[PDB]
Formats: sequence, C-alpha cells, structure tokens
Amino acid sequence: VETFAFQAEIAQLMSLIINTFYSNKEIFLRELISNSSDALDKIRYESLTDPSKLDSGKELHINLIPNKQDRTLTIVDTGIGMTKADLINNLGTIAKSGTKAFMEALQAGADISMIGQFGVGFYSAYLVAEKVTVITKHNDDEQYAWESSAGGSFTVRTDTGEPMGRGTKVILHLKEDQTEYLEERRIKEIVKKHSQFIGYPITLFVE
Ligand SMILES: CCCCn1c(Cc2cc(OC)c(OC)c(OC)c2)nc2c(N)ncnc21
Repeated sequence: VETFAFQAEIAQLMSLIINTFYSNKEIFLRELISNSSDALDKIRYESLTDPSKLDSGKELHINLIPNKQDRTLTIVDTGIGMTKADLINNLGTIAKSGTKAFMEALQAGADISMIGQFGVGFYSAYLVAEKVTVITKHNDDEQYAWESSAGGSFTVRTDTGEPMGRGTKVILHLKEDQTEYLEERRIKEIVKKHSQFIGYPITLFVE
C-alpha cells in the first residue's frame, strides 16, 4: 500500500464538493457513466488499428451494480482502463488546470452540475460517497486498486481480487443518507434523464 498526497488544488476541489450545500447530487452518475463511455470509445478507437488490444475482452459495455449489504454502487466498464502512472501522476497533472477553471467558474455563478466541462467530473463521486475505490486494468499494466476518502490523500496498491480482463470499476461507498442511489427505480430515473443516449449497453443489475 502506497499513500500519496493530492496536489493542493485537487484537495481544495474535493473539500468544496464535500462541504458545499448542493441538493442536486444525482449528477454524479452521468459523470461516471460519461467517463466509462469515453474509456470505451478510446479502446474501440485504438483497436481499429491494433485488433490485439481486444484480446483482453471484446465486449464493450457498462454495468451498474447496487449492493445494499455493502452500501455500494459500482459503475463497471470494459473500457481502456488506467495505468499506475495515470492513477498516481498523469490524471492529477491534467486535472489541475480543469480544477482551477471550475473553481473560477463557480463564481460567475456556475453550479456544481457543470463540473464535467472541466474534466474533473470524477470528483462528483464525493457528492454521494464517503469513500471511493477504483479497480482498474489497462492492457499495458497490472490490475490496481486506487482508493480515497478524501482528507488530502489517496492510496494505490496492486489488486489481488478477481482479475477483470480490462477496464475500470468505480465502487462508491455511499454516505449513510445517500442510500436512495441503491434503489432500482431511482437509478433507472437518473439514467433515463441524463444518460439515455450513451452508445454502449448499460445494464442495471438488481438485488
Ligand atoms: C480523461 C479522464 C479519464 C480518467 N478516467 C476516469 C476519471 C478519473 C479522473 C481522475 O482525475 C481527474 C482520477 O484521478 C483520481 C481517476 O482516478 C481513479 C479517474 N474514469 C475513467 C474510466 N472509467 N476509465 C478510464 N479512464 C478514466
């Protein structure tokens, strides 16, 4: 287990997402599904010139998996996945400028639902989750677990759970008062409202 500090601006963004009063929390799901969709476009595009990129799995889909016992909602994709370098350095580096612009825009009166335009919609997970665990496997790298409860740090470790082939699982450990996002009817409503044109099958698992 390696522990890392977020760059100061990302820590500030995370605290703002956790601390600001903002009732329209449901927008987290569209942000995460959109990230999965982008990741599936990416591996789809790369495989046009190198079909061996799909040896790790041909099926391109998104699964939404609620689990009331664990209080988790998991967004699964078989997209491109993320390398260790992504997880520790590169996404954070790209995210710094997006963070600064988002924070600026939040005066001029943008609101939190606009986070996705700044490339940091991932952090919207913290509207609803007290901890987020990301299991991910990229073709060029090993399977990793990233995790953070915010507070300025995150961890990364090689994952020894079940091998996933290729892609990403974002496990949202939900806040005690956010268990509505485990209900089948609430998830269907949100997907229908915000994500009904995604070009990959989205399967809502039931309990
Ligand atoms: C361009 C942003 C892409 C990074 N990313 C994201 C969003 C993301 C964004 C992050 O920082 C902006 C980040 O660092 C903490 C991260 O770590 C797990 C994930 N989701 C996926 C996904 N499902 N599959 C592939 N790449 C993804």
